[PDB]
Amino acid sequence: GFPRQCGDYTVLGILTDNQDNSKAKENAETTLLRHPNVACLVGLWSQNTPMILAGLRSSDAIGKVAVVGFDEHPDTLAGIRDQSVYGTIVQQPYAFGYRSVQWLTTMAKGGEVEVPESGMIIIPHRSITGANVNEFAADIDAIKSGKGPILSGEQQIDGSGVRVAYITNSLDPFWTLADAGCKRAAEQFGCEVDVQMPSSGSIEEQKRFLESNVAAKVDGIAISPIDPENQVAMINDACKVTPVICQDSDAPASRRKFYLGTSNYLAGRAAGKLIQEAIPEGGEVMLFVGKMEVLNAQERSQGIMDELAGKPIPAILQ
Ligand SMILES: [Ca+2]
Repeated sequence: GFPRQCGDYTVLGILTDNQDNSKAKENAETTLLRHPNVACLVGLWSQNTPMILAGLRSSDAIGKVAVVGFDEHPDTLAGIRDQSVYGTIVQQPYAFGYRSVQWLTTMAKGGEVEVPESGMIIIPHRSITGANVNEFAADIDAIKSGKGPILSGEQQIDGSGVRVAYITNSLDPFWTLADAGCKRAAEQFGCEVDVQMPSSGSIEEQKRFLESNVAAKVDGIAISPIDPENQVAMINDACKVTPVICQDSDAPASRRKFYLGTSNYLAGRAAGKLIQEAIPEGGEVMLFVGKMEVLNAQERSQGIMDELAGKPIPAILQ
């Protein structure tokens, strides 16, 4: 129940808008009006921070309340640059593609990939603030012009003769950065990567990619399954002949070797840290999201509150 005391912070509630932009803006406006002491507004989904800023502008309150968000909507980055948004937490699709190619090429060459018993490798979020937002935009520019960073540093891997496949779940812009990551790793390691995108986002399209990769005898496959419960068989058939890993979305019931993805819970803890840096003295916090029935909204808000409360992480590391 709300309000909830989290250390020196009071989470007043989680306001839902069902992705209606004008309702998201209204929620921000009524929050400012009914809670004159509110200190930070937090947008849990990509659109919420732009509508928080819209509500602050209508209330003449830009800069009077701190703002923290998720993702890199252009209005969110503009707000970071003009200091009305303290920072935002973004995913790293480029590292999804790059590391998938890196780890599949390493296994194809006999090397080992350290994977925990959970079978999950967490690709780190990125925290963007006013202090590093120009470094972020420069990184994105470099990536788009085909000169993205070599995440593997000095580590040499001879991937010539290795052929791997990288299967997305759609033609979303998220996959354009991952595609650049695949091609940068392939150039770095000398391997060949087939980036395969299901144009209409159906499992039947992914099934034909999987069967083509088996017929081509690829050395490894990374896939973001569209409907994991109903793709266990087709993934297992590929696993019989070649290593399959999951990326971005997981099929934990299948024979896939491991999963790499984002931890929305740890992304929430990172946003909790941005809140703490935006208002070190504490105060009232309001969260905003489309709906709370979605898993990533539950994980992001729970991570925020656990971080503000200083909740100790029951963790395994070895
Ligand atoms: Ca600036």
